[PDB]
Amino acid sequence: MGRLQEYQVIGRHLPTEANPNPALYRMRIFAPNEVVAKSRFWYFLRGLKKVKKATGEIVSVNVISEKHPLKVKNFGIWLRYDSRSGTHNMYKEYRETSRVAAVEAMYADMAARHRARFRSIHILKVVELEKTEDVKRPYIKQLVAKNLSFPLPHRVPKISTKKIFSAKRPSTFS
Amino acid sequence: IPPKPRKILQLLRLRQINNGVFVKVTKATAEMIKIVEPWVAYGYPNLKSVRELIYKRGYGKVNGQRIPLTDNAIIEENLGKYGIICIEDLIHEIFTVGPNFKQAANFLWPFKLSNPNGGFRPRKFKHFIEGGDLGNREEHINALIRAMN
Amino acid sequence: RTYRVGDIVDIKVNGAVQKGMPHKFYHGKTGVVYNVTKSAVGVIVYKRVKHRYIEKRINVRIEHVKPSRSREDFLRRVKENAELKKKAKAEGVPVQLKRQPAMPREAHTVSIADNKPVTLAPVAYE
Amino acid sequence: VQKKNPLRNKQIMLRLNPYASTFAKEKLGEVKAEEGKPPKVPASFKELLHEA
RNA sequence: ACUAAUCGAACCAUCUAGUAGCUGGUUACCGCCGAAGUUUCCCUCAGGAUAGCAGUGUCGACCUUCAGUUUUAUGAGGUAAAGCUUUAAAUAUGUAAGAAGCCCUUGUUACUUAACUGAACGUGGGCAUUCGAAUGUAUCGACACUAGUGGGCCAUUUUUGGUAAGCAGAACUGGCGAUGCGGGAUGAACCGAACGCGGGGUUAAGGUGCCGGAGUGGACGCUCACAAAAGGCGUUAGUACAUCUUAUGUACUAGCCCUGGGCGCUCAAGCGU
Repeated sequence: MGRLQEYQVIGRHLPTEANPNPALYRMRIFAPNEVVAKSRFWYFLRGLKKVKKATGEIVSVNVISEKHPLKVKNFGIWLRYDSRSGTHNMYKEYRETSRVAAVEAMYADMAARHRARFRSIHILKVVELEKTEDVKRPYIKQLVAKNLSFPLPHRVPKISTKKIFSAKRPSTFS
Repeated sequence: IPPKPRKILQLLRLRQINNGVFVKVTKATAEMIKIVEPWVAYGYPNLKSVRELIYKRGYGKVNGQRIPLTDNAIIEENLGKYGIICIEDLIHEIFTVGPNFKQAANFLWPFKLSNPNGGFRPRKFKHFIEGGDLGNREEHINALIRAMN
Repeated sequence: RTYRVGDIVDIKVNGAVQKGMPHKFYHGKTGVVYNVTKSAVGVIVYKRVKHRYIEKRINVRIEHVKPSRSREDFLRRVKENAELKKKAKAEGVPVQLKRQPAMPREAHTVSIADNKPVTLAPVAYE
Repeated sequence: VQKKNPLRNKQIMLRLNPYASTFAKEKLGEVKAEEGKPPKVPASFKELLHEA
């Protein structure tokens, strides 16, 4: 959903006399902005435990940037979505230079092949595939294969849309 | 519009589309806004948003009349009894919420804002966390005011 | 239980007694007293129609009317607003007497030590 | 007869806010931050950022 | 329609512009304010009165007060969790939030009680420059005459009874009967927005291939056109089991398709983000 960023959101129960210094739960949340990152954080936390936004506070929101966004790597995303039938789990593989780019890849991919929106989709675990042969996926496998070199046939050239008429029939060999 | 959110918008002086008002964050007020969330957008304004609103669209309620804040004299006649003597005081009292926020904010007529330059989001009638333009949005009200004001 | 003429009583309408039962529009509503009889108690209660209020007069027996605790917070407040004002004028110091609506929280610092923040995640369907 | 915007019209701003002449003169919209060597990020903050 | 057969029997002027119901009609302009089907009480059917909502005037205090709102305190309801009905809560919903107020002291009474035990009428105090929450302020209160509806319709929500399924009835809210504008290729639905006459700027709902103002715009995938654990040797996406120097092959899950406005479109001008 948009240019998402990663957010580290830490929060805990509002302290009472009975429980000073509460437990300080932390979650990693992909969101377009901070007010969505905090909303997803309370949505999950009320799902697992009894804490709510009204009785809870947020102690930090921090952006987790990519360590090496100029390196290309393979990502494994564990996933959970609610359909009309029910909830199912699957695992996709993506090839991007960053984790937020792979989550961007997932959200468009999941909405296309399965018609799942942001509310139904739950991130389980996104982890960099450190070593080859941990790639369990065919279309990534041909890409990680040795000495990849493919042609680009039938590339339609960029003709400007405001040049309605052309004098020469275009060539598709570039 | 049901009559219960209708009464609140009258009490918050939001009687028209594209109408602005400063309110205090308070458990009395915060529960009042949450009911009329299907009708409003709200957030936290910065110093600049407070400054440009008072300077460009700042109007005063002088004997029930909407008088534009043109000279410093017209603040002395109305709010000199609370120590506010100039425009920079009225900005200071609102931004840094002082002991006389209530008399300062009621002095100002509600801000008749224009439509935003650049438009709203495609479906502005959803919450901001679901891609719309409604409800709380915190520091992003500064971008909304900049397009509007 | 005993009841005056003019105090505040609240109706509960239990299912034990069925004699002269008020409607479901009259269960659980608070009102004032204008008549006290051997069993029935005359109750004045407002009614909400359209934009206004109309007053209705009824009779409810003693089996479901209880003394109202509505103005209990008042008699506590005026008594306490009195004795703090005596302590204020004796000591010559000002005291905030009204109620504040619980202003939003100020800023503070939370230390990491002894509390390593645990990393959570959603769970699968199994 | 005619409300003039002090943000556009510099004369109305000076009538309303006489400090506005010396704000731009001494350039307090461009106040440089206080000098001094900034400390490194603590190592414990880096692990909590890049945690699993 | 015609013929045969069937039933009946006047006219004139006046009373008389008879009366009853029920139709049709009812004559310049502009400005301001603007509704209703609803509460209580009677009695012939043939329906009355009243309350409301409204218009003109008129009179008394001064936004003190008030309020389809929140908050604080306290009732009332069901549904999970939960304990051995109490527990904590959703959701709407009563009451109170000072000087028109409090507490206790002391007398009386026609009332009540063992008794100021209470109730009523009289004594005492204190805060009038935080008078004891927030927000609002175009504050009200009270008279007359004079209307029009007083018996409806639609939608939501709740609730009740019931059918083979239907359906039926209330109450609440919004609306209609009394509404123009942009959209919905069209609309009595719905979405936006409610209205003096003009100029400029920005938008909403909806759109940007042509008709039509606006993108043949950008990223990534899929497709070639009733109904069931249904048939697919069509394609893609995911899961679970088995072989392997001793790449596979079986069954499912999800897409979506074959069977079950015009022009035109197919690396869309379709679908999802």
